[PDB]
Amino acid sequence: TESDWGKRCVDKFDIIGIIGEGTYGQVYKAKDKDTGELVALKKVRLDNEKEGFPITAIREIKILRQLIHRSVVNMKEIVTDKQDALDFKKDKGAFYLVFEYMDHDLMGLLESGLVHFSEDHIKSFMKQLMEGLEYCHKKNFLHRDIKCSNILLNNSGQIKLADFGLARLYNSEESRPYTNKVITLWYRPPELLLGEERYTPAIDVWSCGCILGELFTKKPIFQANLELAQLELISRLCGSPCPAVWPDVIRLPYFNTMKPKKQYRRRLREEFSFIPSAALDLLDHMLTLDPSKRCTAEQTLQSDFLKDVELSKMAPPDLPHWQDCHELW
Amino acid sequence: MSYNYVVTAQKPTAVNGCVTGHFTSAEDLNLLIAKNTRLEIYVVTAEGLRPVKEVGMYGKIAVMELFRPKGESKDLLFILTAKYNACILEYKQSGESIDIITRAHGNVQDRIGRPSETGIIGIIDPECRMIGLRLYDGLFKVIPLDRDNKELKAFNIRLEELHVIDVKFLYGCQAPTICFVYQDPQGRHVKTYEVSLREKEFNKGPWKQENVEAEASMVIAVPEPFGGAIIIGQESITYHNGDKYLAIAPPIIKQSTIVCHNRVDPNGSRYLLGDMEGRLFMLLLEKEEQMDGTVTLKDLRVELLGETSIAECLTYLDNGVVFVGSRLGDSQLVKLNVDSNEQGSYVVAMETFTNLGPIVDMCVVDLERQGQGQLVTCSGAFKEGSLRIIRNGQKLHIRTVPLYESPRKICYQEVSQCFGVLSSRIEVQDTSGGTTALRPSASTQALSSSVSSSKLFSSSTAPHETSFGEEVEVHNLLIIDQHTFEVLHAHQFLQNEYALSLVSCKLGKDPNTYFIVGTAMVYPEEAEPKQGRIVVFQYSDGKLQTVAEKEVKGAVYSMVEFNGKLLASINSTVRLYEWTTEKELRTECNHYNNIMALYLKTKGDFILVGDLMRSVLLLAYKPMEGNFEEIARDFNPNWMSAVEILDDDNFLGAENAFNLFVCQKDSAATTDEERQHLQEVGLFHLGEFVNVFCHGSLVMQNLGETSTPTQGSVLFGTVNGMIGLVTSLSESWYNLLLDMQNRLNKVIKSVGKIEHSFWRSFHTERKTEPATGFIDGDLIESFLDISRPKMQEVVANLQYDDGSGMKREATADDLIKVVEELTRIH
Amino acid sequence: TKPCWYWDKKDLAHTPSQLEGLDPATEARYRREGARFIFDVGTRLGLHYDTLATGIIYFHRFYMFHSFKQFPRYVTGACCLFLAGKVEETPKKCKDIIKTARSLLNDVQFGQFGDDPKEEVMVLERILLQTIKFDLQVEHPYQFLLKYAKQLKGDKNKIQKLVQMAWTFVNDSLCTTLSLQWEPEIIAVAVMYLAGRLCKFEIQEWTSKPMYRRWWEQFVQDVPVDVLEDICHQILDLYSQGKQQMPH
Ligand SMILES: O=C(CCn1cnc2ccccc2c1=O)Nc1ccc(Br)cn1
Repeated sequence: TESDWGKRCVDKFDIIGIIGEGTYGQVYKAKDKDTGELVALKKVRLDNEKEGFPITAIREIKILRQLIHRSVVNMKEIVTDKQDALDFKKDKGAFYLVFEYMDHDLMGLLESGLVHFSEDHIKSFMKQLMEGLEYCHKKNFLHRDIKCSNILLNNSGQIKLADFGLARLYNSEESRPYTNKVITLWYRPPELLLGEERYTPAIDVWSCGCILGELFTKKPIFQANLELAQLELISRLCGSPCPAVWPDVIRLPYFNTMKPKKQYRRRLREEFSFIPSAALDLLDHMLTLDPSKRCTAEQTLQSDFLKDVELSKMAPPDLPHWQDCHELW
Repeated sequence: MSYNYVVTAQKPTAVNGCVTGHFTSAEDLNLLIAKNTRLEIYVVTAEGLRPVKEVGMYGKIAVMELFRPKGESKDLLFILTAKYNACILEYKQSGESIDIITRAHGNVQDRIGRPSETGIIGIIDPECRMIGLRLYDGLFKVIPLDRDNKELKAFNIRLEELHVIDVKFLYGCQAPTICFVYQDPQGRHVKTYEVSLREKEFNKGPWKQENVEAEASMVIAVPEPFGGAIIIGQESITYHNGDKYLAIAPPIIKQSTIVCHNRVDPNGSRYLLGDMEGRLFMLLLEKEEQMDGTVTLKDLRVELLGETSIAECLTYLDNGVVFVGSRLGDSQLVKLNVDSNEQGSYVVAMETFTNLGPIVDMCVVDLERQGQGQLVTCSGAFKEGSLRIIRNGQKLHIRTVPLYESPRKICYQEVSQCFGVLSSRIEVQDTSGGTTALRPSASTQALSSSVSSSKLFSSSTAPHETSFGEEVEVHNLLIIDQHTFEVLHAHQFLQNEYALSLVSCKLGKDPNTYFIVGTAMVYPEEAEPKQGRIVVFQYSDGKLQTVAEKEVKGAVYSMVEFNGKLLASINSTVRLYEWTTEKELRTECNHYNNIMALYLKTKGDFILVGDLMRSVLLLAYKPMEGNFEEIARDFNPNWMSAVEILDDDNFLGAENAFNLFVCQKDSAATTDEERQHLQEVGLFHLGEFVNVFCHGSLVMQNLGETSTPTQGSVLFGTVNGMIGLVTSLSESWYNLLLDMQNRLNKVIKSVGKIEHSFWRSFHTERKTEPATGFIDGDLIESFLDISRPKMQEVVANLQYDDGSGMKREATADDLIKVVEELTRIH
Repeated sequence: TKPCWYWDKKDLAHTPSQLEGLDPATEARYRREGARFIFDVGTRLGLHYDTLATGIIYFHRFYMFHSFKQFPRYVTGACCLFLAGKVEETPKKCKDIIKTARSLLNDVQFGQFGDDPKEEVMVLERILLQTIKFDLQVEHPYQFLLKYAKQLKGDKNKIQKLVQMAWTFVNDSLCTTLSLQWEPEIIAVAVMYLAGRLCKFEIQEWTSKPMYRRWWEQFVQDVPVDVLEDICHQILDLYSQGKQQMPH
C-alpha cells in the first residue's frame, strides 16, 4: 500500500543532480520513473552510528506526516538504497526522504537580484506563509528556523515552508526548557539573543517580519556576525530592550550582560516610511520586542494588509528568464 | 586556499559623465571627464583639450558635479561612488606639483532603504546651500553645504512619491526648490517641493502639478532669464513655469529616444539634445519681452544639427566645440557651424577618442606571426559597432574596423584565413509589411550573401502581429578576412532568429573545418525561448554552405568543442553531440540540473557550467560510460556574467555585481559531500562588468623573453572597455605581495579618503565580504610611482618567506625590480 | 496514506512467533517481559511516561511482523526505547540504555546482547524503522484519560480516585496486546469504565448529559459495551493470573 514506507528502493527515481548540501545528507533533484513527477530526495546517513538515525530527520518525518497544508511541504515517502545484504548488521545503506520538488527558494531569487516583488506579490507571498505558520502553530509546532532559504516558491506563486529539522512541540501550559540558539542570527528574535530558552511560538513571527521587511528592501534587515551586534542593530530600529516596553526583560539571563550602546528610541516607522501603511503596521507589530505583545500568526491574517487578499488570484514573482541573458545597452 | 593576481591592461575607455567649469583655476575653462573609477581633467584651448591631471578613485564614479560656494575662488567637485562614498575635492598646484585635496569625506549609506530604479541621482542647489541625493525609493537625502559639515552628514526627508524618474534643483526660487517627474498608477506627473534646512522637511512647492507624457524622461532646470523647467519625453518637450505651459511635439524626435541634454547659452536660450541614433538637436527658447520689462518664454523650436556618436553625455565647451562623451562608441570633439555643409549638416568632426565600447566577445590570435598575439574584440553597439584589433607594441596599437551594426560573438578559423563574427542590425517595420534598415552595415555590404532556407519552424500557425514603426533585430554570420577585414560573406538567419553562439571546429572523423552557430527563436510573447537550431556551415571558395541543421527545443546559449564532439547548452540542458559519418549531429548524453546554462568552458573531460543564479558547476564526461557526472557545485547564489577555467582545480567566475571569485575542489576526500562542494576560495570586487574571459597574452614570450613569478594568462573584456589579466601566484609570492599591499595602503593617499580594503570588498546589495585570494596588481604597480621617502617607509620591517633564505629583509630597490617584472605581464 | 496498526484478537494466533512453534502463553509472557523491561529501564533513566509507552508500542508492533525466536526481546526492547527517546524528544545515549539494562537483567538475559551490546541495538534501528513503516507519531491512552476527566465535574477526591486507578490500568495494559487491538481513545474510556465499576461510581452524573447512561458516547463515538467489557476482562486477567490485586 502507499503507507508501507521504507521498503521501496531509490532505483525508482532517476537522479538529476544535487540541489544542495543538507544537514544529515545531500539533497538531490530526481524524476520518478513511473509517473515522471519531479521530486527531491534528502539523504539520511545511518553509517555514522554515533546515535543512529539523526534526530533532525526524525523530527521532519514525525511532523511532516502530521501536517497537511498547502503552504507546508509534503513528504511523499521514504525510500532506501538496495540493501544487497541478507544480514541486517552488514547493511549500511542510507534512507532518502521524498519531497515535492519546488522550482526556487527565496534566497536564490533575491540573492541573484533577479526578482522584484510588487505589493500584491508580497501580499500573496505573506498570506501563504502566515497561513501555513498558523496551521503549524495551531497544531502546537514551532518551526524554529525560518529563513529565506527555507521558504520554497513554485513558479506559479505557491509558497511552502520546508526545513522542519529544528521543529518541536510547544505547550502553553507546561513551560519546558529548550535550546536557546535555534534560529539563524539574521532572523533571530531578541528574546533568543538574551537567552530565554523558554521561547514562545512568537519566535517564528519575528523571523517572518524580518522577511516582510526584506521583501520590501531586497536586503535583510538585521545583518550581523555576532549576537551582540544584532541586538544593537535591532535596537537601533526597534528600540532598546527596556522594562518599560518589555516588563519581563529583567528576567532574561543576559539582559544586564548584553546592552546596546544607547537606550535607543524606536524608529521602525521612520526608517520604513517607504512601505505601504497596511504593511508598515504589520511590520511594526511583528517586530515587537516583547514576545507577549508581538502579534500572533492569526492576527497577521486578520490585518488590513492580508485580510482581503484573495489567493485564487495568486501572483507569480517577476522571475525574468529571457533578455536578462544579454544586458540592455 | 588559492592565490591569484589581477591587473588592468587597458583602462576603462567609456565616458560615464562629463562636466565643465572652473576647477583647476578660477580663470581656466575645465572639462572633467569621468570614466569608470577614473577622473580625467582637461583645459579648454582654441584647438582642443590640454590634459593636466588624471586620478583614480577607489570606487565607481556615480555623481560628478562642480559648484562654487560663496567665499571660494574656484569651483569645487563632488563625487559620490556607487558604494555611497561621498567627498568634496579641490585642485591645488604648487608650481610643477599637482595634487588633489579631500576637503570633506563620508559614506552616506542607509542601514535601511530600497535602491531606486532610475539609479543614484545627485544635484546641487544654485546657491550651493545643499547637495540633494535620491538614493532610495521614498527618501530624499539632503547634505547641508555648510563649512561645518566635513563628515558630509545628512538627513532624510520623507518623500511620498515613491517612484521618481528625475529631479533637479530649480532656478529663481525664494527657497531651495526641487522639480521632479514621478510615476504612480495614474501616469507620470511633474511636481515641485521647497527644501527647508531649518525645519528638515519639505514645504509646498511653487508651481502646480501637471501630469506629463507617460515616458517623460529628463528634467532641465532653465536659468533665471526664463526660470522654470523643461521636460523631455519620447514624443514631446514641455516647459512648465508657474501658470505658463508650452508643448512642442515635432515628429522628428519621435523616431529615436533622447538620452542627454546640455545648456549652450547660460541665459537658457539654447539647449543641446541627443538621441540613440546619434542625432544631435538644438532646442531653442524663443524669448518675448513684454512692456513690463519682463521676458516670457514665447515658444520652443527643435532643429536638427547633424550626427554624433551615440552619446551618454554632452558638453558645450566654447566657440563651436562640443564634447560627445560616448559609452557605446568613440567619444568625439565636434564643431557646430552656423552654415550647413553641402549635405545639410552643421556638425563636422574634429577629433576621435578611442573607446573600446562594450566588449561583447573576443578572440586572441597571432595574426602577424609576431609570436606575441593579438586581440580582436567585438566592440561597440548599433552604428558604433566595430571590431578592434589590439597589439602590445609603450602604448597599445588599436586598429578599428567599423561595422555599423552590433557584433555579438567572434571566433577564428585559421584554415580559411578569416574570422566569423555574429552580428545583429536594427530594421523597422515599414509600410510594405517588411522591414527597412536605418543605414547600410556590414551584413548588407558583404561581397557575397545568403539567407537561411530552413523549414524547421516553417509550420508556424503561431501569430505574431506587426505594427508599423516597431524595431526588430536581424542576425547574421559575417565572414571577415584576417588581413583586410573585408566582409567576404554574410548569412542572414531566419526571421525572429537570434544568433547566440559561434564555434569553429572540426568534429569526429570529418576533415572539413566548419562554422557552427547556435540560435534561438525569440518571440515577444515568450518568457524563455522554446525553439532553436544548431546549424553547421562550411566557408569554402568565397561561399558559405549549409552542411547540416539540428533542431533544439530551446536557446543554444553556448557551444564549445569537446574532443571532436559538440557540447551545447540548450536552456537548462547541457548536451554532448557526436558528428556522424553522415554529417549530422547525434546526441550522446545530457545533463539537466540547471536553471539556465548560460556559459560553458572545458579542459580535458571536465566541463564548467555557468548558471543564471546557481553560480558554477563542475561536470565531467565519463568516456567508459558515455554520460555526464556532477563533480562539484558551488552552492553560493551568484548571477554569472562569464566563467573561466584556471587549472584542473581552480575556477574563475564573474558576477553581475562587478565582482570576481575563484572556486576550488575541496581536494580533501573524507566525505562525498566535501568533494561535491566548490569552496569559494578567492573573492574580489573588480568594479567592471566582465563579458568574456579568454586565455592568452599580447606580450612576446618566445625565445627566452624572461618569464615572471606569476603563472597563467586569462584576459577579460568588460562593458566599459577595460581589458584585464588574471594570473596565479605561489603561496610565498602572494603573502609577500599581500603584506606589501597592507603597507602600501597605509602610505598611499586616496582620493576622497576611500579605504582601499573597503573598495575591493566583495559587494552585492545583500552582502559585503572582505576580499580574499586576489592581489590588486594596480596597487602593486603603483609602488613604482610613489616618492622615494614613501618607498623606504613601505619596505621597513618587511620579510620574505619560503625562499632560498627563509627570512630576508627587503630594500626599496629590491621591490622596484620585482614590480618592474610584474609590469611585463600586462 | 497512513498505515493500519490494529488487528483482531483472533489474528494473534497467526503471529510469526506462533507459527514458529511458540505457544500463546509463551508469546504473551515474552510480551510482558519485554514491555516491563522497557518500562523499568526507562523509569530508571527518568523517562516521561509517553516515552515509555511509545517504546512499548514499537515493541508490540514489531513482534506482529517478526518472531521472538529470531529477534531477542530485550535487545528489541532496548532499541525501541532508544528510538522512542528520539521520537518523543527525551533522548538517551545508547550506552546509557545498555548500562541500565545490565543492572536489571541477569547474566543469561544480558547474553542476548551478545559480545557487543551497543552494536546489536544500534544495528536493529534500521529494521525497527522499516518495520514500523516510519509511522513514528503515536497517541496514548493517557492524554484522553485527562482530556475526558477534565470534562467531569463533581467531588474532586472521587474523580481523582477514578483517574489514578484508571491511570494504573493504562500502565498495566501496556503489557498486553490491547495496544494492538483498540485505539487509545477506547482504552482511556475502558479504564474509566473499569475504575467506575470497581469504585461504585456513576460517571454519568458528572457529565454534561446526566441522563446519558452511556456517558462514553460523548467522548468516543461508536463504542459498544461489548468492547469496553472485553478490554476490562483482559485487564483484570493480568491481576488474577498474577498475585497482585486491583489497586482500589
Ligand atoms: O531547492 C529547491 C529549489 C531549486 N534549487 C535551489 N537551490 C539550488 C542550489 C544549487 C543547485 C540547484 C538548486 C535548485 O534547483 N527546491 C527544493 C528544496 C527542498 C525540497 Br524538500 C524541495 N524542493
